[PDB]
Amino acid sequence: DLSNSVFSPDGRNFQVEYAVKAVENGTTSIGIKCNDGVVFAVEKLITSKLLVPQKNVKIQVVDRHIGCVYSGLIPDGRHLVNRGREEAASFKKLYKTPIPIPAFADRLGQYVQAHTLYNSVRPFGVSTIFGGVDKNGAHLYMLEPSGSYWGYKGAATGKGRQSAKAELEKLVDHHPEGLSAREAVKQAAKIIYLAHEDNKEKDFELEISWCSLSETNGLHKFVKGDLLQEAIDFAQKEIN
Amino acid sequence: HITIFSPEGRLYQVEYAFKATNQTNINSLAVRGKDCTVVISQKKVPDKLLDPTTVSYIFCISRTIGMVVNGPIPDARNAALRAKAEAAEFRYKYGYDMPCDVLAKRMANLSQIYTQRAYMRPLGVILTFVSVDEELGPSIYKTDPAGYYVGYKATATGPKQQEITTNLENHFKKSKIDHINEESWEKVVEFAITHMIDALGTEFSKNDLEVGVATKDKFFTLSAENIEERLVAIAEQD
Amino acid sequence: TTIVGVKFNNGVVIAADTRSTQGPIVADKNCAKLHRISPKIWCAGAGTAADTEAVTQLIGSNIELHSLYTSREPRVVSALQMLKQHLFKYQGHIGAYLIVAGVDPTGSHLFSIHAHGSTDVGYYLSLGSGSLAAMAVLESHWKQDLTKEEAIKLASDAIQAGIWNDLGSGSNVDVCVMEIGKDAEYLRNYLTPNVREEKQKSYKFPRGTTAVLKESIVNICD
Amino acid sequence: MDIILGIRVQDSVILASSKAVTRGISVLKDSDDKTRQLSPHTLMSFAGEAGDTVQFAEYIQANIQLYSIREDYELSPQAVSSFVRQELAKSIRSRRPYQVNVLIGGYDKKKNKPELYQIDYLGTKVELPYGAHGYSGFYTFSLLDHHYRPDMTTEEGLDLLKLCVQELEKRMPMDFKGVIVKIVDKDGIRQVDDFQAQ
Amino acid sequence: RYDSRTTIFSPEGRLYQVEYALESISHAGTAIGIMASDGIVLAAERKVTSTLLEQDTSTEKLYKLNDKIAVAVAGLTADAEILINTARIHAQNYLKTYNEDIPVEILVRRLSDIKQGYTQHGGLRPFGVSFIYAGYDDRYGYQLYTSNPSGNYTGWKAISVGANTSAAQTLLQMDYKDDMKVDDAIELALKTLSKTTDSSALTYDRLEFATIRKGANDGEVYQKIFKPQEIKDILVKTGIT
Amino acid sequence: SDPSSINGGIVVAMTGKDCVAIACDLRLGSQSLGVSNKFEKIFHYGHVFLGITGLATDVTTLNEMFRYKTNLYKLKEERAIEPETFTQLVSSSLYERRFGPYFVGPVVAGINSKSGKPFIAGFDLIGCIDEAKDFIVSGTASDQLFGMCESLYEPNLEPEDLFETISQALLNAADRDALSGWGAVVYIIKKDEVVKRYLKMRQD
Amino acid sequence: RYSFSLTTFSPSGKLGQIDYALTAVKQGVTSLGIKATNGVVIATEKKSSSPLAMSETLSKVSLLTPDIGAVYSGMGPDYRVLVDKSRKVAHTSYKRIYGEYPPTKLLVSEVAKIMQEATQSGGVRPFGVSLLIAGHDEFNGFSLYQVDPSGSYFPWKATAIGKGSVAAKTFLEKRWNDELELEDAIHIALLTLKESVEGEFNGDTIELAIIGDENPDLLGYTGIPTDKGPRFRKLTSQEINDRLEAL
Amino acid sequence: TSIMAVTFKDGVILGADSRTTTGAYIANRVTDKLTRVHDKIWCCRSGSAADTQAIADIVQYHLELYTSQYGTPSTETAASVFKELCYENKDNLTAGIIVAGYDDKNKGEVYTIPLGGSVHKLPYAIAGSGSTFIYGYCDKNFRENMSKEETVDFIKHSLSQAIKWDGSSGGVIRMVVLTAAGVERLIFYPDEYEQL
Ligand SMILES: [Mg+2]
Ligand SMILES: [Mg+2]
Ligand SMILES: [Mg+2]
Ligand SMILES: [Mg+2]
Repeated sequence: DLSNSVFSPDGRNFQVEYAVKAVENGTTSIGIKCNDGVVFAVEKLITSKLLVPQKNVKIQVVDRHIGCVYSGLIPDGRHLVNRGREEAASFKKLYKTPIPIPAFADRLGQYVQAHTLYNSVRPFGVSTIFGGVDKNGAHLYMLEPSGSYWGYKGAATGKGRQSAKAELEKLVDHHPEGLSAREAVKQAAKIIYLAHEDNKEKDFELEISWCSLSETNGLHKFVKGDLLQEAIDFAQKEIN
Repeated sequence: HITIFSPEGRLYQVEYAFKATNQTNINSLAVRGKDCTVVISQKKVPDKLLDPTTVSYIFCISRTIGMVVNGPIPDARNAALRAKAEAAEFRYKYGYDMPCDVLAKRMANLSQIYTQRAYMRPLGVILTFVSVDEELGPSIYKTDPAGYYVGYKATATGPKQQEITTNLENHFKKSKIDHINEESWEKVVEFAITHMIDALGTEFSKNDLEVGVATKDKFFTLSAENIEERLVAIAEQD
Repeated sequence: TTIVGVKFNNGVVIAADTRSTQGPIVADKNCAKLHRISPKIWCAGAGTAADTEAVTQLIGSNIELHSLYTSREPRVVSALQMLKQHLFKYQGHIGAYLIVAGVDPTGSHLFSIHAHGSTDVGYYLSLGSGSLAAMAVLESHWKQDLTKEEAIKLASDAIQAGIWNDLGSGSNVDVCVMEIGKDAEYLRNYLTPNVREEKQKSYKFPRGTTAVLKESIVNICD
Repeated sequence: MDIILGIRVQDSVILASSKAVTRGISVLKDSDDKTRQLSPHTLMSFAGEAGDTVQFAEYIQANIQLYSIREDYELSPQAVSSFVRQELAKSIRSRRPYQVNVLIGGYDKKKNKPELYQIDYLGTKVELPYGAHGYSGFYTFSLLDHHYRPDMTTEEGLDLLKLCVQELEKRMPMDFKGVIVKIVDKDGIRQVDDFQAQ
Repeated sequence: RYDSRTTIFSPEGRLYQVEYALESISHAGTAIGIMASDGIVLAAERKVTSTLLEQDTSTEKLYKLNDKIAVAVAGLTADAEILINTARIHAQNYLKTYNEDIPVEILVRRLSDIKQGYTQHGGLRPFGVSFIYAGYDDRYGYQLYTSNPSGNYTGWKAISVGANTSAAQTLLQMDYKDDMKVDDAIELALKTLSKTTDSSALTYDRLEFATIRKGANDGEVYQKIFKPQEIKDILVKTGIT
Repeated sequence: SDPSSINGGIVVAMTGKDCVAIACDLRLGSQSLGVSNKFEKIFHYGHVFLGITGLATDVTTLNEMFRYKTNLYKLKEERAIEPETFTQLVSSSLYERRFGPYFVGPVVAGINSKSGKPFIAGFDLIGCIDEAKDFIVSGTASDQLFGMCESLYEPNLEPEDLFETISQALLNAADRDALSGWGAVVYIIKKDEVVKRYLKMRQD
Repeated sequence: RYSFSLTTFSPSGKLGQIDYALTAVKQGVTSLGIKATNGVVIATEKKSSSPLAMSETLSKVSLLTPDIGAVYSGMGPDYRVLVDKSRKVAHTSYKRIYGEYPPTKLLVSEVAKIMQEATQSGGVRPFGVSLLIAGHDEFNGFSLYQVDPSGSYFPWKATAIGKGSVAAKTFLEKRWNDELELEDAIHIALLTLKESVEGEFNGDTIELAIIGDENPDLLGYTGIPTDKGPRFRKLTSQEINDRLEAL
Repeated sequence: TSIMAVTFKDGVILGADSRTTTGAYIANRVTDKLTRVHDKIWCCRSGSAADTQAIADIVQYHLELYTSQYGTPSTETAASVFKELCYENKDNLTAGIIVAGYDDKNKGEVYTIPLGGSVHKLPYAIAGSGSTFIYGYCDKNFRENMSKEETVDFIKHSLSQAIKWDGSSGGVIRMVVLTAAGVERLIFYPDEYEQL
């Protein structure tokens, strides 16, 4: 059970489970596919008053149209992003047309894939949420340590995933036609707050980004500024 | 433990590998038409937060070759890719499109090589390739992780193998031929779903399943809607 | 160097002379410009001799290994693609032009590859120095759908064209035939127009004309 | 080119080799030995490209001496020359060939007879009764074809050679500044140093 | 520090790894080589027996290495063939370079040096073979050499290796006059060989032979790997049914 | 600027009823200056024969290279290399160095110890095979040789006569070629026995 | 447990893994071959996983060259790929150097050379298969050969490997003489193969081929004297069961 | 050499001759200069024979491989693929190559990858040995998009005059119709265009 390559008496790779186990342990991240485009949010945890606010960004863009976030082992996340960054930019130089989200995941999945094959390497310790647009709409997926990922209507990992899960459950049925681009944000703003109630004694800072042909204009922009505030307050009222 | 002979020459990592293929939990069956071929696989979507489009265990390798795999999605997408490119490289290097039976060879070959040289852990998936080539027509060959392939007149992969099997076997001792007598695919499709429902003591809606069809050089995945209409077809006629 | 190929209603035929030059000199009065790639796929090649041979040898060699492994059968374009991929990988440095032709489990086939990587197709192709005479012959006597007899008759009469009006080619005719269902027959020297006439005098010398200084009986094995 | 001669006789071999060294116009040293004893009974004279020459010789030498103490047994003239030819053979198709010609004189102790091998930079060897690389042959070869006898004493040889020299002087454009002569025999090597006063 | 790995050194400067292999020899067919002031003899007893095995259009004990040198194997069949091959090559490079026949001493040495090579590096195990080298070169005449997997070679007057070569060994020490012409040796060979056998008796089929000889009438050296017949016969000459 | 033409030399072979013959000159020299008259272009590997013309070192290097390989063949196969077989080999060998070609003109000939069939071949510096049933010529005076052979070859001569013919063919073509001569030698290959002969010629 | 597992010398001299490889051999399917004065025969049982697999697409006796075929007993997969490389080496290291195809002995040795590599080297487990290669060549005549994962090989008159070897090797031992013609052998093969079965005994469930004589038909071409045809003959499902008559 | 491709209302169609010359001689007066890379993506080769031929083969490969994972590719997505090949090797390549393809969405696009590697989306492009005399006609007699049959004439007459003054280019004409409908294989025998 101790090496990364090996199988258990009935076909099982434990190192990957623990990988998963550490992904849960970290902060919580989410994302939501709406009308056109997507919306992401993470949980920066202010451990002291000596942390400059609006600073240590956990969310990252890829190319100029792909939002991206995760949770678990922070350096592992960052690393994985770089690879995704090359692959993107190389493809782009080659086919000219900005990279289709559908395949992108694979390029990554295939890379996360490898780190489950050899013993000399360590399994990727992060679950990753992301999405963006293109011609045939916006998409959103979520990659785990096993390398297996899929497309979701909205995703979640890190500490309290259920909170946001059952929370994402509702939205589905009342808005079975995709939630409004705008409301998507402010709604995400809330879904986070609700899921934070574990690190409750410890304050925090919420970060949000999104994509949309109407709002962002095909791009991925950081939800910061005015819309950012009201989206909080919006959460602050329902926070009772 | 590790990849080098047991005392009875049976290096288990290869054996262990198998359970995991199975472990996924889905049933895959396949049968030949007369001018087409078909495979059945279940499409169990638990999490109400996913998207059924993104789900599948069958992919379009080539213009005419499709593939189904009873096994863990990460390892599958891999096999999918390599294979998908071996054929891509072939047509180029040789002038004619690569047939079923062959891909399954370099494929088994590949998994053998790994296994013997130790350059990685075997993927825990069984690949079931389908198509129809104008040299042997309706073709069906399967491959396992212990690097090995062979032929089937109709096969199955799953937690419940022999059940799906025995039925077909009995249906074959009678039909006596080594395939399915019938002209239309719609009709064959109907037939398999039939032989599976009966084989599970279970019923499927129009999304609970997953099926593919290999034609006269134009392989296509069966989609959500068309899929249902076959249940319409095979309801009264039963 | 003078060759051609013409496919008929049920196959294809390639023919080539038997003379190999060397500047103004005749090196081989009987050479076979017709080589076997595989039972049903054969080649005729002009230009640089050692190049044309070794290359088919190579390809024939691999195509065999392929068919075996694939358990199927040699496709013609398989051979073509193999040739021109390697052939051009060496940007021209391997002078060998040739008429590749055979039959696969899908039809009769005929192509022509240049030394650089160029490949063409038609119903009849001619490569070599006397490529012009044998071309002109085929460009007046050709009609779609010819038979084992019509086509043959023609191919050999085109080669004959070069043999006479072009210097770089001569002696006998070599022919090979592939039929869409039947085998392949190698007819080394289907013709023999050029034959030396009986000499005038007998030049055999009377034993002991050559002066010898020494002699012995050299060794061989252990 | 320079002057390199050699002649096999009775129970010995003799090597002549001019002494001058030239750099385009002026003549630097003029008392330069173009020789290099490979082993107690083997010897090699040489002429060739300025740098190529002296490097190669020593390099060959190295290998031999190496072989000779390793084995403790000495190597035969025949085999030696075989090796030298080997090296040059490769040298010629190397990214850069050592342009050098040579004469190899030795006394094969097993046969108790003297052997002489001429070898050009292309890797062309031949056992000969006598030879000379470059233009050197033209002027002399005749006189040798003429007076040479296999039975000649060591002295007989010198006289002959001496005459070949007098000629090379008389009809050669270049001033080779004389010659250094040397003898290989059952006793080993010694230098006819006397060829200045002689 | 015990058994495993060749790169290991036991507290007393022993290389077990080797000492096992160097001993593994005691499992192979009894091969013998003897020197005479006129010829060298290589005698060997076959192994792997049954009744359905040819051996005529082949061998696996006596291999001709050079027109002037021969060797008697006694180890791993798989191993031997590899060395035998590169031993042949190198011998030819010597010829191609010096244009002369390669001296036995030299050849034995280089081989012993490869066997030794595998005796000191990680990632490889030593060869488990032993060789009786027999040959001639005009440098030191006739020569009988031997080498184990430890990479050590040796000059012998007459030696044996493989099975019972302690028993077989001593029998030799008795009868051996330094000059002892060849036939007395070829004879002695069997005498020594018979005495050390688990077969009910010595049968030609299960046996391999060869000799080396040179002279004034040959002017050069001639060696013969004996064919099935000659043997079935000379056996009778030494008084065997 | 031709290499082949630097050293000189020629070689010719013919097939008789149940036997063969092959001869060559003896001269070796850098262009004008004649150097040796004991340089032989014909050797063998057991019962197989090879004549090589062209560039001197390359000749020597080849002999060595072939002696080497035939020894290694005969060893693992417990049988000497066969003619037809050798041909196919020396052929491939020449080619392996097709971009740094050996400047030579080989010619093989012998008697197959199974069929008993006489054999002759010729090649260009890269290994192109010229199978012939009468004669083979290579070297400086290639053209002069074809002039002789064409007149003198007579299908199936008696060994004693074939000698006389080939001898005269070689011998005479050699005098109209300025770069070949200084003696010659001819071998006569019978099923068993073989006879080597040196002949007398102009030494200019 | 022991000093087994790994590529290194056991105290006596016994090389570890190797023997366990020769275990996947003994456990494997039963197979035989007989050299017989004017032909040679090789055969093996075709024990089908299930009747749903059209076993008709998996050779056990495979063609190495138009004069040599071989067979196995042990790890199916090892034999499949081992073959293809084996075929290439018979080309790259022989036919492309000589113009023709290699004699039995050498091709075997060449296969053995590869069987070797897998051993002398940590990081690679040897092959779990022993091969029976039968062939012929103009100078050595008919040949029979066995090849173990230990690289080594031997020249046989006839033999078997696999489950039913102890037994078969005894039955064959009885029934052998040096004058038997091929059909004698072919016949004799079946009768040995007879016992060694647990399943059926019809056509499609027995894999056998043999090296016999030139098949001027099979070529596809005609016009070249010396090029006459392969000797390797894989008997098909039909030709077989008919010979079941004379038992 | 004489090729081109023109866009219109139903998409785009590309046509070229058949004549290929080695020196002043006709190697194969019946060349299929129009080449297929994908179902709705083709191209017409200009300049070097051996080179153009091989480029295609490679591209055909990339695309036929693209699809198997990234769905069906654009017409721009294809041009860029030639851009790379053409550019990187500008030193050992001679290629005039014109690319054309259609997609229901963006209609049919025309891109020309002339020698050097410079790429261009134009209304229509024209390259090949004899393009030199139709700079007069083409440009002048060009209405913005036409009809299936209406367009077939630009092609017909542009191609006709090019034979009339440029020997290195001739033979028969061949067109390839790329539309919503599908591919249609045209061919206009001699005695026709000459008459015009
Ligand atoms: Mg590993
Ligand atoms: Mg010549
Ligand atoms: Mg002369
Ligand atoms: Mg024109």
